[PDB]
Amino acid sequence: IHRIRITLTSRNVKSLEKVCADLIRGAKEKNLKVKGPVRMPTKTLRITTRKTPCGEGSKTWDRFQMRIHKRLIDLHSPSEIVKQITSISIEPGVEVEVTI
Amino acid sequence: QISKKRKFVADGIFKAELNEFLTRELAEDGYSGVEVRVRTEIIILATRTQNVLGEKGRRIRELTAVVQKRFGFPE
Amino acid sequence: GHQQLYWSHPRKFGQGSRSCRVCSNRHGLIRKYGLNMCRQCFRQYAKDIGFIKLD
Amino acid sequence: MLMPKKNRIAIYELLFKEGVMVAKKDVHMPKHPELADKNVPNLHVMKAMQSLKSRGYVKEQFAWRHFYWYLTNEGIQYLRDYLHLPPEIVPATLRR
Amino acid sequence: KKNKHKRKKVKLAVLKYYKVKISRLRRECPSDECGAGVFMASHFDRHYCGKCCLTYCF
Amino acid sequence: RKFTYRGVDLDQLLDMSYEQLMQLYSARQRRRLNRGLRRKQHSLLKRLRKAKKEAPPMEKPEVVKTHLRDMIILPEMVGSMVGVYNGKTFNQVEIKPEMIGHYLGEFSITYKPVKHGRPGIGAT
RNA sequence: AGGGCACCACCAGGAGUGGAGCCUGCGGCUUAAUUUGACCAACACGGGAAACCUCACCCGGCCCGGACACGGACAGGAUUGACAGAUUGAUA
RNA sequence: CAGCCACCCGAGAUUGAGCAAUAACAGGUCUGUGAUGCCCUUAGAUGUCCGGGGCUGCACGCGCGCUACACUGACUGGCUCAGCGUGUGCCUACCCUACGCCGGCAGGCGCGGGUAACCCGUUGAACCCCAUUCGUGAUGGGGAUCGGGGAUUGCAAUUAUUCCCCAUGAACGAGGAAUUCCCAGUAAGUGCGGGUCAUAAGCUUGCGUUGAUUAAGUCCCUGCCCUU
Ligand SMILES: [K+]
Ligand SMILES: [K+]
Ligand SMILES: [K+]
Ligand SMILES: [K+]
Ligand SMILES: [K+]
Ligand SMILES: [K+]
Ligand SMILES: [Mg+2]
Ligand SMILES: [Mg+2]
Ligand SMILES: [Mg+2]
Ligand SMILES: [Mg+2]
Ligand SMILES: [Mg+2]
Ligand SMILES: [Mg+2]
Ligand SMILES: [Mg+2]
Ligand SMILES: [Mg+2]
Ligand SMILES: [Mg+2]
Ligand SMILES: [Mg+2]
Ligand SMILES: [Mg+2]
Ligand SMILES: [Mg+2]
Ligand SMILES: [Zn+2]
Ligand SMILES: [Zn+2]
Repeated sequence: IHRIRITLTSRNVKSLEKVCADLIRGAKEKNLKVKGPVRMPTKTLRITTRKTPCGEGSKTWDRFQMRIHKRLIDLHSPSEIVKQITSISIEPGVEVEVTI
Repeated sequence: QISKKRKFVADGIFKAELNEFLTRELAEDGYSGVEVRVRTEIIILATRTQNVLGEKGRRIRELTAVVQKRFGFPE
Repeated sequence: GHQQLYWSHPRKFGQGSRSCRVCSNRHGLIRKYGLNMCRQCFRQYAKDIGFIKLD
Repeated sequence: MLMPKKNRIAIYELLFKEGVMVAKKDVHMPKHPELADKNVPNLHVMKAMQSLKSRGYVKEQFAWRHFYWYLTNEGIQYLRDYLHLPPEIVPATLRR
Repeated sequence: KKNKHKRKKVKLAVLKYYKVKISRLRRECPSDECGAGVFMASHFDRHYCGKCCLTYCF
Repeated sequence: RKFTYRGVDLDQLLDMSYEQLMQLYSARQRRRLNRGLRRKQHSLLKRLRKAKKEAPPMEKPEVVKTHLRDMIILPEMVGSMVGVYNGKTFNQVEIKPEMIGHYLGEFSITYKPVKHGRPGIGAT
């Protein structure tokens, strides 16, 4: 049928991997040809800023960072079956984008 | 269309502003935090949920209305 | 009239066109990733936003 | 402040219909987003709500850079009298 | 110190626009917004509608 | 002898339009005129023309005061009396032909030239 | 008096800084103003690379964005805005 | 005993950071804040906006730095290698750019891709490497100062925003007393990203690239700590 691409994005690696594993297990149970989770390079957003609110003291800096992890899953399935598979409980913090 | 970096930063900023607003609005009611689960469900954790709900849900309806108006959610 | 003069200086760019989305201050502003927050407000709200000190 | 009565009536009607009001704390915003079709300035919205707060008709909260206003019971009665609405008409917050 | 403008109050100004058969002495503004109700100012050298700033020189 | 700007006498300069003057001007003035003068500059030019017309024969025109320090000195402005604001005072400037192409501000200094006194306490 | 530790100490060294030109911050001087904080742990620090804005300083000019309460004036009009010509840096 | 030194095997036999106690300082910040007490001011305003100027002003002293004083070099060609990371935005105007054509250059015009492991991008980086000219001369070292012209950003470029072209061609020949940082992919050289940013790095925060001398010690100096 149609080729379905599921893009998962998260800041939490453990929850992202749990959701990906559950989706792949569901696809296997439905007996679908599923390409494994392709792992995009992790994005590291960085903000480096002075610690002090004023301009006084030793010039110390805070290095804040956020990590964004991305996964791709490919399926060959009908759209209804894909929606049913994606209808399973999704952990908070995981953003799912389905494309046909 | 918006990039993933901007999207995640924007979601964080929305949560930060929502938590600040609820902290100022519900401080006396035992407000402790907020969980946003995407309809978009917003869960307010409080020690005294009766005061959060108000008289027959009037206060919670007001909170929903102001949140929707400020953040541009569809009605 | 006063309607034509009031607030008529262009503010399409420069510091006078930007301010912290939290406190309206115009100094030490972070625009990266569209944060648009002054540095002190950012340090205040970084954990809520999702930035952590792994380092 | 000196405000056209149509602007004041539009602000009051929106406030009564919704039960709440939100503004951006920006005296230079040409149009309030929810009153753009009425050509009501954000400054007019801010000052009308300030007057209502001073008379005890709304409760005001301020977060980051936004005003939030809620209609009180005295405000409901006052606005009903001001707009000559039937007593059956109620703000949506009470209606739902 | 700069002095603020003080409006010169005119008593029964509308009485000066009509003469009683009726006669409208002041010219009416020929504009879509103003119409017949609004009257145009008769200055020493021009007609000036107050509402829409329409000016017809002599 | 007679004044010339880029080899053009003042009368020909007065005859020339803006598009012709742009080729004579330097790059900055040419870009300024290409982007165009605004209402304030046009009002200043109208004031200068009125002063020139109302000036009695064989007499300097009345001083026209302005804040426009970024006004380009056009040929038509030659001979005018302009009080250019320096932030505190309207310094009087008579426009000479050799001033063509400069900014009015260049002839109204905004600071007092420094005459140094004895160094203060410390200042090793 | 004795005993430890450290290249923000030394030893062995390397690269330097201090000298020059320039950039930049601070004091002083000057100024209508040259806004101001800070004197190892102040001085390319205030994320401070300021044409306007920023701006806090100096010169000049608009505006009220003085809620609300009380009293007064008011539909025989409380008040609002404005064309021209003067005026103004200005089509405030 | 605790442990220390050396060696084998081994990718590695001490990678680098973050976090960080009790108790304090009249340390800095009320100029980050719709944090805040009190005081001051509040319509001829210390509110607020608009216009102009200033914050940059120059006999002088001090601090962080950049570029150099050359041949272990400069110039002109040729050849050949990265990594971190950003990219079209609520208000919000402002993105990264391939390719084609015009121009000597800065640039201009057209036409596409990219909301990004997708396009810029195989990120043809600099130093370095291979040839060339120069020849110990304040010299083709150095590039301050200054004249003229051309573009771009911008509502506005004068007290030169930045950039380009021709020209001009200062001190400086290795730096007194004094003093800083540092031991391994480190110092130092070299360029590239991010922040600031309409215009934009001699700063800072990161990244790679080339890549050492010296030491494995001590309390002599400067400090800190402990015992009597
Ligand atoms: K030196
Ligand atoms: K503070
Ligand atoms: K205070
Ligand atoms: K304060
Ligand atoms: K400051
Ligand atoms: K700030
Ligand atoms: Mg030392
Ligand atoms: Mg030594
Ligand atoms: Mg030196
Ligand atoms: Mg110390
Ligand atoms: Mg500048
Ligand atoms: Mg300024
Ligand atoms: Mg100003
Ligand atoms: Mg103190
Ligand atoms: Mg300064
Ligand atoms: Mg040279
Ligand atoms: Mg020479
Ligand atoms: Mg800086
Ligand atoms: Zn802030
Ligand atoms: Zn009319």
